[PDB]
Amino acid sequence: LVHVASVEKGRSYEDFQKVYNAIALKLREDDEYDNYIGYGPVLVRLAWHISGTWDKHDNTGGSYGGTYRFKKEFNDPSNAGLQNGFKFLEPIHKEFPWISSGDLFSLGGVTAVQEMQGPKIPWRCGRVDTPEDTTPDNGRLPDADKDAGYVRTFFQRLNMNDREVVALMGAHALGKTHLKNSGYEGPGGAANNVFTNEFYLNLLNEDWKLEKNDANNEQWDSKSGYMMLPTDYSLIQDPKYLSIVKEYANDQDKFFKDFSKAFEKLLEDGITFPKDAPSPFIFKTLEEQGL
Ligand code: HEM
Repeated sequence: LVHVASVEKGRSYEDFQKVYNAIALKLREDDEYDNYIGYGPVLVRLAWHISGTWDKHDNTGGSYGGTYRFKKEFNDPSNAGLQNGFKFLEPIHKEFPWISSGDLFSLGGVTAVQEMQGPKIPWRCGRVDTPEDTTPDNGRLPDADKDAGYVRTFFQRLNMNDREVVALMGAHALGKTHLKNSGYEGPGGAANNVFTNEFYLNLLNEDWKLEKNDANNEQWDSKSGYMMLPTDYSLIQDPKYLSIVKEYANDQDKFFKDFSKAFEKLLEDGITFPKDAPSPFIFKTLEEQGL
């Protein structure tokens, strides 16, 4: 496969900035979801799960085809709970029927991070919806019950190296795990709907205790009321990953700069951009626009 980026016919920066402004205004408004966490966390988890099916060996999966819209990917056990992020974005797709599904699912993630006080993420338009038979089979998304060796081997299929993997995993400060979705339960820190380096600081400063939860799965619990997954806890058990965790814990700006670069790379894997294509757009936040 080659997947060439094609701009939605006739659309420019200001059209996309209107879809972003509409996702951000609805984030402001539906602030009660999941005990007042808001939809920001499930929207960046939707943007990474539609991108994480990519396989570098044959160019299949990835964000291009917007295939989550199909039953097979939608009903994938690893995608339980993302139906909430889909339902949120659906009125917005009726308001802007011209934007592709992959472009909308991925911009939902960019909007959520920037509106949660994260770094600016450059975003590129051009994904094209593809047929139901291009939909990737289930089982390409990662297990939580595993170690640092599995994590490194997994992220190599998306050719993400160590620093990219540690920066990307910093998004687990956001939101929480839910027992009925994944068999895990609990938050990862205090500020779980503001984007900060808190995941790293909690992983270095809490007194973590291994326990089984109500689903019979193990997780790392702390006195404070926080939890970490086995794969999260892996980042301080591996010596290469641990020097990077310490770097981000001492420097949130370096974390922002590296998360920005890696999240964009994750959203654009498997897509060729012609050089006639527009440069990546930097969207303004509501606040920047006075809205
Ligand atoms: C080895 C990698 C990863 C594994 C095994 C993993 C696993 C999980 C699991 C089990 C949950 C809880 C789901 C639930 O019960 O609702 C979760 C939540 C979440 N994940 Fe990951 N994750 C990984 C990588 C990432 C990456 C790379 C991102 C983002 C760049 C990400 C973002 C999120 C977000 C934001 C949540 C919170 C969702 C919410 O509050 O509803 N994860 N993850």
